[PDB]
Amino acid sequence: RSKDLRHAFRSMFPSSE
Repeated sequence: RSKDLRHAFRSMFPSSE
């Protein structure tokens, strides 16, 4: 899904921290 693409940004949250 294309909505899952937005979930990829969530993986950057813990990586951005």
